[PDB]
Amino acid sequence: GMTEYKLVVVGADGVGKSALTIQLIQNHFVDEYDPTIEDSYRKQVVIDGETCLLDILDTAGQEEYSAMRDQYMRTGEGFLCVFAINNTKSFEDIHHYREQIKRVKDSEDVPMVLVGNKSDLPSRTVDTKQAQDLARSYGIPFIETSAKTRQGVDDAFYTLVREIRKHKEK
Ligand SMILES: C[C@H](Oc1ccnc(-c2noc([C@@]3(C)CCCc4sc(N)c(C#N)c43)n2)n1)[C@@H]1CCC[N@H+]1C
Ligand SMILES: Nc1nc2c(ncn2[C@@H]2O[C@H](COP(=O)(O)OP(=O)(O)O)[C@@H](O)[C@H]2O)c(=O)[nH]1
Ligand SMILES: [Mg+2]
Repeated sequence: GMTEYKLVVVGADGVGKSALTIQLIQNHFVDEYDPTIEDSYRKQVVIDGETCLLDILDTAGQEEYSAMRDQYMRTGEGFLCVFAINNTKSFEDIHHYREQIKRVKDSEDVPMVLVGNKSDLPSRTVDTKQAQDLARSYGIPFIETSAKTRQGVDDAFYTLVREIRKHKEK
């Protein structure tokens, strides 16, 4: 049967979670998508020759640590932790998102990719080296993306699928 991969996109308001998700789903840059909409979206894709079904949860809205929200996030098999390369605060938030993922998955080994979005913009404030080194501290991949130009979009989601596969095979 066709394997389905449940991917969750997390990170600060405004980093481009929805834009990245919609590039994957629609193959179009959407520069405006209601920042409060949290929803999931499926797409069939071929990854290393295997046709699979991606189910992407684009997170949004208020921070809340209820049993219900934990349960919803726990359905994710892998997580994209997204910051914007022109927003230092969004990068400094990453460790909090990673810590909450570890907690809800009750695992130190959750499939995860660090994503530096908005790579098309010249106003960089987070060095690539610092981001690469954070990914190295966590032992996870780092992908540079632009939802505007589609740079890195497949790389981010497909790498996360590969990380889920690796984890399932252990
Ligand atoms: C960086 C923070 O800000 C925000 C703002 C919005 N969201 C968060 C946030 N952290 O983790 C999560 C997710 C969605 C991630 C996946 C796993 C779980 S499990 C659960 N219950 C979740 C929730 N709500 C989450 N989201 N953090 C700073 C610093 C602390 C206070 N704050 C001002
Ligand atoms: N230049 C540029 N703008 C982006 C990119 N991704 C998102 N944006 C803009 O960043 C803002 C927030 O994007 P959005 O997808 O709503 O982020 P979310 O809150 O993380 O879902 C909007 O003004 C988008 O047009 C990108 O890669 N490049
Ligand atoms: Mg959004």
